[PDB]
Amino acid sequence: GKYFGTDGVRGVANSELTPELAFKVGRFGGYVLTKDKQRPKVLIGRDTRISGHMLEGALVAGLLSIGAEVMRLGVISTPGVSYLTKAMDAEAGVMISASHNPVQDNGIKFFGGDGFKLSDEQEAEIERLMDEPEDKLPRPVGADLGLVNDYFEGGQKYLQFLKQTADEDFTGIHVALDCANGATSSLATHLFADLDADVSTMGTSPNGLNINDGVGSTHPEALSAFVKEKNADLGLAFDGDGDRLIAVDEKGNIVDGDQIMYICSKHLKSEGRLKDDTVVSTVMSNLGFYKALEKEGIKSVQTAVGDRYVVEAMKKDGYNVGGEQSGHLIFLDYNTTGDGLLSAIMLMNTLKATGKPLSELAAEMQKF
Amino acid sequence: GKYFGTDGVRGVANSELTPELAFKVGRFGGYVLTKDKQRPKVLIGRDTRISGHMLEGALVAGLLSIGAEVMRLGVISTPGVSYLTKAMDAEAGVMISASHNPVQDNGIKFFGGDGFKLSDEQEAEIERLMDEPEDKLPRPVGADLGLVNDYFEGGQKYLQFLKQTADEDFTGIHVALDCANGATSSLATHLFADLDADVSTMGTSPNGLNINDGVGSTHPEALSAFVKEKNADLGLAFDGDGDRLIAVDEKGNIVDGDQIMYICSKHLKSEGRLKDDTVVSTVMSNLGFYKALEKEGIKSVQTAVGDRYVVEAMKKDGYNVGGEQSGHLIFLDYNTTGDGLLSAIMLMNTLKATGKPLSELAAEMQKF
Amino acid sequence: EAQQKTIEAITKAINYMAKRRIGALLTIERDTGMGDYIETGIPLNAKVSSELLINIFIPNTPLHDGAVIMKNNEIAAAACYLPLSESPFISKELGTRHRAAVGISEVTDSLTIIVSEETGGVSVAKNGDLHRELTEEALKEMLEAE
Amino acid sequence: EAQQKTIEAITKAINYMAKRRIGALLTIERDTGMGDYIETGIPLNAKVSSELLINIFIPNTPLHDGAVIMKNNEIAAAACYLPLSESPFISKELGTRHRAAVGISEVTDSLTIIVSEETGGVSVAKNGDLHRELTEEALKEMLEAE
Repeated sequence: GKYFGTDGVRGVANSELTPELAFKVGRFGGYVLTKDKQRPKVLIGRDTRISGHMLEGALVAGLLSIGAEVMRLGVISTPGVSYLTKAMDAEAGVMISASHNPVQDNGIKFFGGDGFKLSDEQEAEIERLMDEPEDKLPRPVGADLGLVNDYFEGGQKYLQFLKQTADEDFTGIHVALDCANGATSSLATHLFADLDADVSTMGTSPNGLNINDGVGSTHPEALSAFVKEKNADLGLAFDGDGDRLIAVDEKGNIVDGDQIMYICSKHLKSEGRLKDDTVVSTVMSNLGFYKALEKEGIKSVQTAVGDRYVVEAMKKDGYNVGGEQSGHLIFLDYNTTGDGLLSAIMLMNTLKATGKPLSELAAEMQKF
Repeated sequence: GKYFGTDGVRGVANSELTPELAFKVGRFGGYVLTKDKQRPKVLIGRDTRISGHMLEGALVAGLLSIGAEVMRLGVISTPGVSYLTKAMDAEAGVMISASHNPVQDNGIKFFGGDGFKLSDEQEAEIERLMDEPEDKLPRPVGADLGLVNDYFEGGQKYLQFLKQTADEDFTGIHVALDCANGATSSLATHLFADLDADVSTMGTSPNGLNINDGVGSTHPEALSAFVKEKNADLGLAFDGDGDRLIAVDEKGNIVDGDQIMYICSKHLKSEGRLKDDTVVSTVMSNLGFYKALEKEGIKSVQTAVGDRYVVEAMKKDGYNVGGEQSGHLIFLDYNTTGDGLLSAIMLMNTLKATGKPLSELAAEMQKF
Repeated sequence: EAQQKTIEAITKAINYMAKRRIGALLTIERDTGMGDYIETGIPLNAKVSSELLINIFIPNTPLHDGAVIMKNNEIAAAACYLPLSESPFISKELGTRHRAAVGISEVTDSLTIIVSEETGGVSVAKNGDLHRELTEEALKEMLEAE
Repeated sequence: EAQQKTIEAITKAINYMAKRRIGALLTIERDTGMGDYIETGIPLNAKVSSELLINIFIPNTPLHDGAVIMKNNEIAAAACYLPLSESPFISKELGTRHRAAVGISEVTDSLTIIVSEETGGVSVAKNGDLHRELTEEALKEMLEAE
């Protein structure tokens, strides 16, 4: 039928997104991606949803049944998957998460060898085999079975990668972190701590049931209070899978995705790194966003909502920066999808490089 | 239909024992055991079989889909399962292994809260539900879902239980080990080395593909020549899951289940711990085994082939010792099914308490 | 302040072992300087993290056989030996570690947690009074007091 | 001086593991400051003792999964993560932890000791050169130079 929506397959876990389905997914999809070498290499990550253990097990079961070599990542942000699947020449990757949705909902996402969403042609063949009521696919036996070697260490190869994308270390900057009790919990805290930043944490205590509960990129009022409480220079708010980012300035005010798109792409033009000095965005982007873009000599391309069209824009013409008012910011110089922490480090680069506090940089664009 | 034979459900992995079936086992087998509390405690252990990972995933996906609390054990012998299930008051345990069979075969086996095979009443209902083509069993959602917390340290728990059963450490004894490249590999080598003994390892190098390949209790010939090679005092040959024991004496001769049973039950009657001075065995045992029993004044009772009957007779009458020719031996003072290392510990108790070489202790039994 | 960490790690360490029935003997120093009881166990001086505690009480190791001592917010020493108490109010069928936990609070202003290696129930020992079968919130409320 | 202890602590700890076939991995900083590899494990800052190093690697625990780091005569951190080397001189027999031991001596003036969880063979890695199947005196002499 229609299994692959925008953010892959979704449904509340067990009752809708069943483990039986999640097995059909990796057994049929692994076959779709097995067509090259008889031993593909799919690596699998997940957030902290307590249903994430159910589907991960059921997923890997399918992958092992068509001979695919499976590397378990464990808990890692969706941007980490995309970075690893591409930086390991692995044939695909899977992220069991349902970004910012309640703990009860979960979802399977698919990336290709390059780190983008699977070709619509492959997703088609996946639902094709899900419609035939006869599991007539090959069933390897003995040595021909799949193979699983855990790679829980990918957490820090993705961490090492973000470390270098810090133009320098953020010494003398106090930041308050809300990671939505999600994948970014243990990752983000080490990152800014080893970057010698004064880190102050909240929502960094996940337990498979509290994810995206009054915290994260959708519920910013907790951080906002917190940032003023500890008088931290800023607040960063990732979401459950770490692809969005919502900032909170020292006054406590919110800094949505348009404003962060402005702050970073403005600072990028000052380093000659903004390709052709243009930024892709969405219809959802506020009017004053585009008003202060021209004030800085930055052109703009508008696309429809959904980051499959913002990425398609940055694809055909080689643009550097795109994103949404949601906070989902893509920096195609470093990663292939929306990255919360990469978005966060670019913001920290602007904060350290100009000395200015975040309220001031965000006041250049006037919201309508 | 007929899923549950003697050693539970078995078949060659992926082809017969499909991951689809192992999921249906843990979902219905979990619901039968769920009749008491709403969150039962099912642990799970496996041998080194490459199929073991794929099955372990499909099973746990079923266990979390009815709300059962799962504790994965990694690689541990079927004795360790039985010991832990009862020692942690868990409602059941699971073993993914197919003992001494070739590598391409695997199986699922079940144990009750007491540490014995699931009652044939429960196994009936499990099979009853595998025939209704409607999955009308509940589908818990949200926090009602299953939970998972690994217990890979359960190894040394059972290992701590084995260490105490040594009358003393075996200082001054050179012992060779044949682990069949199975669940006993990482376990046994810790055991006797912590008990201060000269250890010589073979078949202690599994790779998910080399289980019971020219090694183990079923092919002791490799250990026969290795014992003479390192001129060991004896050699122990566990099988895949670590439930049988086949000893080899310093002469290189094989020492089967009936010679082990005699050697140990005589030492126990000496220590008086032999209950009622009787032993249980199967029709398969050798005639002279009974003649040598008579010569030491040890009564005996006989039962059918297969160990679910060896355990049935020790049960009603309260008997201490019982085994098979297979090297499958049960000490009901200590464990509830056949332990290979625990039989080995009792044999070393004999060798140290008496000081005789193993060839001499075995000669008391004259095979016809 | 620095009291929310090290308390978080203790609760996560205790809830870990109580689900797995690993014998756990944990003494925390308060006013009674227990210097004479630290020198009987393996010196550590290690900063407290939930992972180090779980590794200390593992079934058979050199360090499991005893108690973990908690001066400052550091792990002073491990495998330390405490006095038994022989008070009649110890239900027999347990003890060994339970006897040595109430026995070290009889002498000191300290606070001792235990996880019974037979059942997994979390105990606590202050001034010679033992409280069996503590809940999770109960241990946190209790520790937040310290 | 203070060097005989902490070396006597390592030897008796490694010989502990070699008899039992437990995979170990211990790196000894000298001149190359390994800060960017100590902030990757579970920090401890503990005092070196035989029994503590034993508990660190026990077949499967939190702290087992990685590499012990030794700055000063202190256990700087555990569960540390090292870069692999992808050198063709690593016998394809082994790897994972031997692949990182040589991989961390390629960048640093450090010294790594390895216990192979397949055989029990003590190895050692300094400036990209690894040496398999080392003896007890041959581990004692190698460490007396440091």
